[PDB]
Amino acid sequence: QQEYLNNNQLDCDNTHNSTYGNVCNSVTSCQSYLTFKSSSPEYNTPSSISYLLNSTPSLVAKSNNITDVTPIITDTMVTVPVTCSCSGGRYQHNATYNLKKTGETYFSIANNTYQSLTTCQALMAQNPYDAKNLFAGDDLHVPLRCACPTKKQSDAGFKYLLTYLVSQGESPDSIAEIFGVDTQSVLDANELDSKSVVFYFTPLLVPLKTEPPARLQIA
Ligand SMILES: CC(=O)N[C@@H]1[C@@H](O)[C@H](O[C@@H]2O[C@H](CO)[C@@H](O[C@@H]3O[C@H](CO)[C@@H](O[C@@H]4O[C@H](CO)[C@@H](O[C@@H]5O[C@H](CO)[C@@H](O[C@@H]6O[C@H](CO)[C@@H](O[C@@H]7O[C@H](CO)[C@@H](O[C@@H]8O[C@H](CO)[C@@H](O)[C@H](O)[C@H]8NC(C)=O)[C@H](O)[C@H]7NC(C)=O)[C@H](O)[C@H]6NC(C)=O)[C@H](O)[C@H]5NC(C)=O)[C@H](O)[C@H]4NC(C)=O)[C@H](O)[C@H]3NC(C)=O)[C@H](O)[C@H]2NC(C)=O)[C@@H](CO)O[C@H]1O
Ligand SMILES: *[C@@H]1O[C@H](CO)[C@@H](O[C@@H]2O[C@H](CO)[C@@H](O[C@@H]3O[C@H](CO)[C@@H](O)[C@H](O)[C@@H]3O)[C@H](O)[C@H]2NC(C)=O)[C@H](O)[C@H]1NC(C)=O
Ligand SMILES: *[C@@H]1O[C@H](CO[C@@H]2O[C@@H](C)[C@@H](O)[C@@H](O)[C@@H]2O)[C@@H](O[C@@H]2O[C@H](CO)[C@@H](O)[C@H](O)[C@H]2NC(C)=O)[C@H](O)[C@H]1NC(C)=O
Ligand SMILES: *[C@@H]1O[C@H](CO)[C@@H](O[C@@H]2O[C@H](CO)[C@@H](O)[C@H](O)[C@H]2NC(C)=O)[C@H](O)[C@H]1NC(C)=O
Ligand SMILES: *[C@@H]1O[C@H](CO)[C@@H](O[C@@H]2O[C@H](CO)[C@@H](O)[C@H](O)[C@H]2NC(C)=O)[C@H](O)[C@H]1NC(C)=O
Repeated sequence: QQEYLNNNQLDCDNTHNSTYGNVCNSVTSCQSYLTFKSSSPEYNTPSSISYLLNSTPSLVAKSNNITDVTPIITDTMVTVPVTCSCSGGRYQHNATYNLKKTGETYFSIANNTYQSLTTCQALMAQNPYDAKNLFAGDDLHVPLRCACPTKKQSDAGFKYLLTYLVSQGESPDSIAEIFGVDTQSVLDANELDSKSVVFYFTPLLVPLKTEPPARLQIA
């Protein structure tokens, strides 16, 4: 189980424990998965998606049953296999990002470009620049949110945890349907309960008993 972000990442003055990333409460490394909505014209191929998220064009390719140069239709959610490793007491997958234009912010990079796969808190915590002091050409360490299954999750038969990008209209029940798991199991992984509220544009952990489906459909 990991703590749920609970929209604490939309206010870059918030300092909650969860905004700095998932907590290293299990094995030191593991295979994990991210999700990412294809965006044209900059991030709609395996090369550019894996360049942004620091994966590999063929892992993206095999994970979605496409070729490593297949253009992905805009707004399609694709799975991105990434190595998750403990770092300073946090689970993360290290990636790098050059600011393309002066005017981008830690929040715009976190919520817009990376689609809430990281937080401005984690970006600020792991980069030297002050928030109001960013210029085109600055090179940022990007800690992407991932986690490794706990011994309790591994005992229940979960091999991977997946970071899911929640869209408007979904529920822990409809998301768990995509991956064929108990709606409960999704609530455990994010330390939620039956009455808990799940916001869109906020990443959610999904425990997987097998590899994710090649094509995620209705979200
Ligand atoms: C039948 C049934 O029951 N079904 C169930 C379903 O209903 C259920 O589905 C759920 O239903 C829920 C109920 O409807 C629903 O909940 C709602 O969810 C909404 C979406 O999350 C949510 O709306 C939220 O609300 C929040 C809270 O208020 C809002 O948050 C605010 O957002 C603002 C922007 O939008 C934020 O602001 C920005 O802040 C950042 C950082 O602080 C700031 O960035 C800085 O900017 C400055 C200025 O520019 C930068 O400075 C510049 O820097 C550059 C670069 O160097 C310099 O060059 C430059 O000079 C310099 N300028 C200057 C002047 O100096 C600086 O760098 C930046 N800093 C950094 C670090 O980057 C921005 O500027 C700010 N922007 C602005 C415009 O001000 C603000 O912080 C933030 N507030 C807080 C407190 O966080 C959200 O916006 C809002 N979002 C939207 C989209 O509306 C609702 O509130 C929820 N409602 C309720 C009731 O809870 C669920 O979503 C829904 N889920 C789903 C999946 O649908 C399901 C699930 O349970 O279950 C079914 O069963
Ligand atoms: C978090 O990032 C999301 C996107 O990842 C931001 O949501 C996007 O917000 C804009 C406007 O705020 C939405 O529309 C845009 O503006 C106009 C009006 O619709 C339109 O002409 C443009 O094409 C553009 O889409 C946009 O649809 C919306 N994206 C999604 C997926 O809903 C969001 O503002 C960011 N911030 C927060 C605090 O959530
Ligand atoms: C941030 O949280 C971690 C662990 O996450 C939480 O831990 C529990 C307190 C509970 O809220 C769980 O649901 C969360 O997952 C904190 O580390 C733990 O600290 C406690 C208390 O000292 C200790 O018993 C645990 O063994 C620690 N676990 C781990 C994995 O380190 C951590 O201290 C918090 N950090 C900050 C800065 O708030
Ligand atoms: C992607 O999707 C499925 C496996 O998930 C494969 O579907 C086959 O598609 C070919 C045409 O490309 C058909 O001739 C086969 O009959 C299909 N088989 C089934 C069982 O549906 C497909 O091969 C995969 N890979 C691609 C398109 O490269
Ligand atoms: C992932 O990146 C972080 C930084 O974003 C690395 O953490 C640094 O680790 C070195 C030694 O390994 C320390 O001297 C630095 O102070 C650390 N910085 C921060 C901000 O934590 C981490 O090592 C990287 N992990 C991997 C696996 O590459």
